[PDB]
Amino acid sequence: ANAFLEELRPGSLERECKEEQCSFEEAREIFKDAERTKLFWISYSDGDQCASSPCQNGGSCKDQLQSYICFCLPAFEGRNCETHKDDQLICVNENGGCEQYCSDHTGTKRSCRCHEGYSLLADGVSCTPTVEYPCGKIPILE
Amino acid sequence: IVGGKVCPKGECPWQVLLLVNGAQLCGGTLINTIWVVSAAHCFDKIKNWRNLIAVLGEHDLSEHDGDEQSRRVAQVIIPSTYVPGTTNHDIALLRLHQPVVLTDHVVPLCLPERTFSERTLAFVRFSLVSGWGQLLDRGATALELMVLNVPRLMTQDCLQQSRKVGDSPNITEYMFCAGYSDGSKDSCKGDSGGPHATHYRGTWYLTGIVSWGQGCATVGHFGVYTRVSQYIEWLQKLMRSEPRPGVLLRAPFP
Amino acid sequence: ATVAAYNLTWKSTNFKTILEWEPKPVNQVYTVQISTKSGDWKSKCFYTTDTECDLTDEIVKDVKQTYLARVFSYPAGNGEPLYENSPEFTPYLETNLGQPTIQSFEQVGTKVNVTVEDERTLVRRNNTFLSLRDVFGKDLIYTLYYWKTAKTNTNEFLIDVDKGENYCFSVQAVIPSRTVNRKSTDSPVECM
Ligand SMILES: [Ca+2]
Ligand SMILES: [Ca+2]
Ligand SMILES: [Ca+2]
Ligand SMILES: [Ca+2]
Ligand SMILES: [Ca+2]
Ligand SMILES: [Ca+2]
Ligand SMILES: [Cl-]
Ligand SMILES: [Cl-]
Ligand SMILES: [Cl-]
Ligand SMILES: [Mg+2]
Ligand SMILES: [Mg+2]
Ligand SMILES: [Mg+2]
Ligand code: NA
Ligand SMILES: [Zn+2]
Ligand SMILES: [Zn+2]
Repeated sequence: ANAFLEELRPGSLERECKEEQCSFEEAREIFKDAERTKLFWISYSDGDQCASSPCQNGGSCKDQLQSYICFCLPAFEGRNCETHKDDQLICVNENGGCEQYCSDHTGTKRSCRCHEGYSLLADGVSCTPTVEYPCGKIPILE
Repeated sequence: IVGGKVCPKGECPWQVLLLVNGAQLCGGTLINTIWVVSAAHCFDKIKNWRNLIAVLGEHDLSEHDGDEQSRRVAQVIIPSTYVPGTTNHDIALLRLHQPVVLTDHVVPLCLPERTFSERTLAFVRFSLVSGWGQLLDRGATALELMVLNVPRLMTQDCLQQSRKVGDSPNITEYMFCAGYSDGSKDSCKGDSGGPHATHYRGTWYLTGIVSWGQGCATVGHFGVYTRVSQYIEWLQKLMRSEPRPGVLLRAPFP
Repeated sequence: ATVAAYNLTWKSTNFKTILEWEPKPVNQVYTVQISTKSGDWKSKCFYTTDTECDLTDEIVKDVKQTYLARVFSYPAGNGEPLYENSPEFTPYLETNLGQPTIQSFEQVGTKVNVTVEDERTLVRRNNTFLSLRDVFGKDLIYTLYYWKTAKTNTNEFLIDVDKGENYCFSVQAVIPSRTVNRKSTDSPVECM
């Protein structure tokens, strides 16, 4: 920015570029060498991609060049932390957490079931043998 | 089984040995006390249908012990869609004349539900294949039960990774590949009908049946297995059926 | 119709890893699977209309493993589906090192100590996020450009400066053992 009586003051990175917004040439005049200037300008001109607060659900944005990275709270994932892990309890997601059978019920919670010779536990997901020799178990190893 | 290990006695309790006229025919898998799942091609050359025996609790073919139980095979049910001499619909459901007795050495493998098998078991990487088949392609068969761990492949990958062979069979939706293409490990001819068992959250399930392959452990090729998930309803309905007079029954599929 | 996904690309910085692909869906949805060479396939981004999938939580379990992903195409309603495999991806070797930040510069005499802010990554531990040094250790060095060059095995530089003169600085994260993607972008320039 330029406003006559302020321009009498000698060049300063802090005043012209940090405290105010500067142009490539103003910066070039401060740094003098082109490579020192471009090194400055790449990050300075890049902009804060985090300014719009892209990280949802209490996430944290860390700016990068022309991008950002979101750090999510444990219950969320996604580029913008938009994915709620609590809303993923469906049968295609690691069998809905069921030990044996999983059944999707839209509009409500998924349920777990067991193969013949087993019955569902109190936890609603585990299965326990109801017979002496249930299928799929190796007796000499347990 | 090529490149496998001996299954310690009692550790493959669902494995069945099928005999015809007293001779080794094929492998099988016990799914309850009365029913065995095997491969349809195992029955292509059968003349003496009343001479089929299923042996449970077998381990070493050269020695008999008190864990072995033999039962007469009363019925052999095969999809009417199956064509002898070919590969598709390679499954057979056998009814035992009398039930075996469940012991520490004879336990049935769980036949799973179709959806669970398609969306969960299908994505478990490794499963076990077993039998008393050839130890080498065109080699001698095994005296002690052999077992092998094999990784499953989706068909597209199987096709893309397999060396092209003319006139080879199509890998249909009723099949799946598992194994290695480096020539080290694979099931083989005498292992036919045996289980491809999948371990999931502390229980073993039936996912495949030893069916076919280009030789055994051939470079550029995998073992091909019958996709049991396609047959859950077919198998369940037929297990609820009443016995018939003749042994062989060609039942409609689906 | 059901067309297979293409141009599967891994976008990863400080272990935040997103798989991206083509094309935008028309009457089809996607689901992504991820695995290690001998592990089971894990599903993610179930029936999504997105053409991206955050796979961060799966890869940070073991950053030194090599992962392979695949994108399934399903027809709009809910044999084996049409799919495409992604290229392999080993996080520790391929993730971009993030843009560093100079935390401070202190003149302790005729010398200046320049401190680099710990760069946090997506790998977590005690309910905390690990820094790049926590993950990389001796594999990570920081480089300083001042006005010439200095390098450190920690996050601090102790450079000799000429009496009374104002100096400017800029740092870079570097994993010297890499041949490709060995450096991060330059940090913002900070001056005395
Ligand atoms: Ca100005
Ligand atoms: Ca001013
Ligand atoms: Ca100027
Ligand atoms: Ca100017
Ligand atoms: Ca930026
Ligand atoms: Ca014996
Ligand atoms: Cl009998
Ligand atoms: Cl063969
Ligand atoms: Cl760091
Ligand atoms: Mg100022
Ligand atoms: Mg100016
Ligand atoms: Mg000028
Ligand atoms: Na092979
Ligand atoms: Zn035995
Ligand atoms: Zn006997």
